[PDB]
Amino acid sequence: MEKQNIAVILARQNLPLKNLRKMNGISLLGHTINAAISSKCFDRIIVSTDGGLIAEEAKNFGVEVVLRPAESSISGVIHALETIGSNSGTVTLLQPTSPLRTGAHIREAFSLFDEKIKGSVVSACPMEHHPLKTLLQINNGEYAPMRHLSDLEQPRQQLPQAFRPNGAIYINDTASLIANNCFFIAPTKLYIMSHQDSIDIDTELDLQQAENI
Amino acid sequence: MEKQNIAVILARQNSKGLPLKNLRKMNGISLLGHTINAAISSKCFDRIIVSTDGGLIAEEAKNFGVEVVLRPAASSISGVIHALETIGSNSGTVTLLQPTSPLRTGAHIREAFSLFDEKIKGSVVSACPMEHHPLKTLLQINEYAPMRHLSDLEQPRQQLPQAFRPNGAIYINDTASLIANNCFFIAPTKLYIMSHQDSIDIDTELDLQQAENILN
Repeated sequence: MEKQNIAVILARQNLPLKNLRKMNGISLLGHTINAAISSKCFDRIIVSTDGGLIAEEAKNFGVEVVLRPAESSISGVIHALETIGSNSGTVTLLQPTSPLRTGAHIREAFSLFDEKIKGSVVSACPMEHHPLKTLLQINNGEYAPMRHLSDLEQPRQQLPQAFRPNGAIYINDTASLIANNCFFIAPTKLYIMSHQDSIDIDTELDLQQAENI
Repeated sequence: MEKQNIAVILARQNSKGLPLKNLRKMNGISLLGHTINAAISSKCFDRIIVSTDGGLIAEEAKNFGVEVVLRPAASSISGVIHALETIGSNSGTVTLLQPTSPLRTGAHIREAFSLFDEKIKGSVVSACPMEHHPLKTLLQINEYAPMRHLSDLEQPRQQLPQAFRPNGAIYINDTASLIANNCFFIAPTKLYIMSHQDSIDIDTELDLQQAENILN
């Protein structure tokens, strides 16, 4: 079992036919497949779907397809890895819903992965509102500061830089992903992307916004 | 001295960013006016003070029949403290009401007030739900660390506590406490939940049109 760098693009059929909606003539799926290919980072690029329309689009792009029976992201990735029978090397989840995430973004993200430490590399963007400046509802009558009550009045500039995964990229050691059964594996490093490039396609406005960009 | 319920509206005239924002009209009434109206209608205050450094803001304030304190040409706390000292009140309650939250009404204030406890005297702060969950984040610790658990990063919305953030519209506090603590967030801070629309904060032209559109 020689190590292989695998890319997994989960793309379901059922936005109607969201993954096939086109942006400048290329489907959302095709855009992500193109980033994977151009990134030159993968030995194998697999598209896991549940519909021939997606599978057909995947094959047209010269990539492998893993069809899924009847029916969770980690389950899709685990399945895809078992289907191709890979349990060693790296595995990257690239969701079609991040059209602005390019081959270049992938290379930069991958260049941060540490083969020896094996922590996750997750693309993320800056948080408009700082997460320490929030409170959690215990119940209808109690809300606890995220951390210290004093933080709510601290300048964000004076607070730890905070980021949120944007969903475009999740790079992991394959053995560690299979073992922990999750995409975030300590020590996690983040690949920072602009909010513009982190656009998550969900509605029509999104498809309009991303294209314009 | 006798306890007093004070509303302090901090409104500078030369607004950094959107110029003369407080005097900026939103559907006929100035932004300052909307907040003063909320303060008036609330029927919760004994005194309503607009703190400012502009004669035009002061003029608008007086036209709505409220008090004015002129400030010299952690800065919010100092402004409220200055207003309190100016009217000579160090007892009762003090509420900061920013004119940048034109959709926070008198009813919102009234509702916010019913949560304040006179014994424990903790703060009452209006807040709105957070779009991106604060537990699904990481902070640079120079490495990156999860807000709480890495597992949290992979949790669906409704499997995490609901999160909220102060929206800036209301901050209610016991007066002696605010003065002793020199801050707005005090012990047993309770939140008064408001919707996103009602929480809109006016900082840009777009916000302005957005706030108007919402009222229309």
